[PDB]
Amino acid sequence: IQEQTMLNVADNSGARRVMCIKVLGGSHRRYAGVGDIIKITIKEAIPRGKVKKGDVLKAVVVRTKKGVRRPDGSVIRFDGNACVLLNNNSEQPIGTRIFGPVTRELRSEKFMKIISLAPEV
Amino acid sequence: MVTIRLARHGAKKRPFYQVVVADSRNARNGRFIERVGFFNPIASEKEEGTRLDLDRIAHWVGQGATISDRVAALIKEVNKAA
Amino acid sequence: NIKSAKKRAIQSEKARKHNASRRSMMRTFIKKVYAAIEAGDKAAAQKAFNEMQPIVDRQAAKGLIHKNKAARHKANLTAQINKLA
Amino acid sequence: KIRTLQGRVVSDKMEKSIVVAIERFVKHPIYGKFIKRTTKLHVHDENNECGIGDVVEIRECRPLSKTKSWTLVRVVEKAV
RNA sequence: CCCGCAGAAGAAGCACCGGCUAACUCCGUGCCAGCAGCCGCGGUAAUACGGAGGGUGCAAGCGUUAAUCGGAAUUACUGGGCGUAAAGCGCACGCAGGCGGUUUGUUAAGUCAGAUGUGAAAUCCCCGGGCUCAACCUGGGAACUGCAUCUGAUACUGGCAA
RNA sequence: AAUUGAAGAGUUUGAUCAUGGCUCAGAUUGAACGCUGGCGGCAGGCCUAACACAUGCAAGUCGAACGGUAACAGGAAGAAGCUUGCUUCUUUGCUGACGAGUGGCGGACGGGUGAGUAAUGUCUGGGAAACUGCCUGAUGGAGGGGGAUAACUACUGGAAACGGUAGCUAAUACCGCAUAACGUCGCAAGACCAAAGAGGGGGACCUUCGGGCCUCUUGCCAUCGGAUGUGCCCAGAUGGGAUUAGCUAGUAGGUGGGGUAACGGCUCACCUAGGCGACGAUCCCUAGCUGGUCUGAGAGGAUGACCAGCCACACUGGAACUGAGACACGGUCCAGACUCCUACGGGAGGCAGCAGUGGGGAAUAUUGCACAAUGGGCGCAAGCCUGAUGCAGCCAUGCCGCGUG
Repeated sequence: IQEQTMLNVADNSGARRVMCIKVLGGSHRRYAGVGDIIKITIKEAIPRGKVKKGDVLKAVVVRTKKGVRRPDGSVIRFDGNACVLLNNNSEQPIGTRIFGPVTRELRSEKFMKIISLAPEV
Repeated sequence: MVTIRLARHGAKKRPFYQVVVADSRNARNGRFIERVGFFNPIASEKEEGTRLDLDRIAHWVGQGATISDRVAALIKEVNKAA
Repeated sequence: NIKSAKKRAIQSEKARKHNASRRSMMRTFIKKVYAAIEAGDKAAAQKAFNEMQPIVDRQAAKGLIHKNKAARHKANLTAQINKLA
Repeated sequence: KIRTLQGRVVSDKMEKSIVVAIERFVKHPIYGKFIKRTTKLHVHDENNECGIGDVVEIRECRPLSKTKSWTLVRVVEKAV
């Protein structure tokens, strides 16, 4: 979300906690927490994951405690912030399976694979 | 059930069957309780083409052992009216 | 369907429902005898024992109690209703 | 009539039970020297009769506890 | 499996040759190329390298490698050593443990003898039988050197007593 | 008849004799590689990745339990070529048989693998506290009712395992009543617990005209036996490391209560503070174990390929259900560290079965035929199934025989 935000990971290849190092898109863009792309580092990883500690790559925010507002005024709030890990250059998901609920605003461009692998949309 | 049956123990194309008492669940050449006798299908001049311990077959039949079709045929061949 | 493993799954489910019903009823009657023992009065304990005993014998006959459980339940609760005095 | 093992008692600190060491004189399989070996058995005691250092005769029975399978000394009714 | 047909007709390689280890000369190379399990060979007459000829083993296989055992008595129970080759604690007192002078009685735990149960079958060994033979299959025995139980002996050991 | 059995040599040194290591000559293999290669017989053939698996098969059976007819056959009131069966109806279960269904038995055997497991395991020897389908012996019962459901019918859930909603029906499905003992509980008196039919043929009688009736076969139930399989206990044996010395509170016993088919800390409450260990407890590494196999003159050393017994596992970690037997290879329910699959919402799968594919490797085979035999499952039987098994294919992989005169 913001810079210096600890985030959980939905995908299996992404391993445990990640922390946002830069909020991509825009000059002084402060808060981007719905389907935006954020640069992360890996602050703690399990050895089963392909990525390791201290690796910088991109992500997309999938679940947020702030919550997205629907057009009718509905607010869908998830407990705990989550992201899905992406490559720096290709911006495609490293993780083979997506865990947890996803929101229907993650439908544009490369995130159809995320919502297809995800259980609940 | 306890069965008195044949167990193939010979070489290739020359079988030698051991007439044996065993549990029905066990393998053909596997665990057995006692060995009654034998039967070689390959014909020869000897009178030991088939040998059976008819006392043991009678003891196990009284105990409840069932007799296979080949063993009943060999018992019909090895009797008083041979 | 034609495979016997599927028909065994159907039969195992139906038999589990039936056996759970009967096992529940006999454990209700046995816990009635134990509750009357904990109350400390002998007449309702003997009436509960006389009501439990044909049920536990019958289900030993049908084949889920295997008759030594019935013997142990009767023996233990006969000892307890006699020690109530 | 019954298999009996005879040995001295090591502890009576157990309640209604004792531990008995049976000493067996076995040949070594390779070196041939008759070496003495000890088997320690937990033995059930009735009325805590066996006190430490006493040679008692023990008899195999049903499992009375975990690690306990042996029983009392001798014939009952105090034969003299 | 038997009979018939044609034609020697369709059917021989691998390793080694200095010693251990059966089998040796010549040509080329000249501490080079290279061999080697060990000793070791090669620096211009190489039975040791590489070819040929000859010979020796084994043969539908032969060498090389890996692994085990033997030789290795080179872990020694059978069956080794410790002055100097490896090895006597620097020395002593000592618990556990190991081992104990002599006589008699008793027990039979070790020991011995006999018997019984078991130690599956197969394998291994012996006497036979069947595949034309062998491999292979198979009858019976022997063995399974073991354990338990019963009876008997009391010389040695152990227990008890004197 | 059945231990008829033991070889050394090269190398330290100028040379010797010792000591001592190294090396060789022998046999062996689940062997590989190089060179070469004719046949047959018998045996053997993933030793690594218990890595991942495309595809086909490896577990079905009984119409002699039952309702029934989805197919295949035999019977036709209806009129026909104006030929009378050379073909057909609202048709029917009426019969043989039989898709699907209920039910029974088997799916716990057989086949695979050696991951775990250094001792809930194996081998040897003893014991009591137990169960045991199918097979067998003895004795006695087998009387009479009820309610439901699948299949089916109609509706219907985006087309998940495919489920729901009403109504109808049968049984050897299910549940009561009687019966009640050589069974269970109890010191006794006493109390209590069982079931089910089907098939084949028939003098007389009565009758739906199917039967009552008489046999025969099989099936049911109870109890006590046998046999077999299994559960449990004890003793001994069962790698290495003491550069692993102290481990253990359900731990050690007792008494009560529960639990199991059964003894038991198996489990709980309370009491006692015990228990194991220098004859190696505990910890770490490694490993299935045996009969056996290789070597050896033996004693030993090594090893557990094939074959046979026992154990353990079935993508990983749990768990129970059914059942005589499982905590279940080709059964269920969860979590996933994996692949396929939308109606993207809604799920399927598990070759360490037989072939075979990828990978790993120095290396290890056919996506073959047959149930003819021997075994197993079901059935009364015919028979059906059987990647057990019998065979064949490939490979000089081993042993053996013959040939190339």
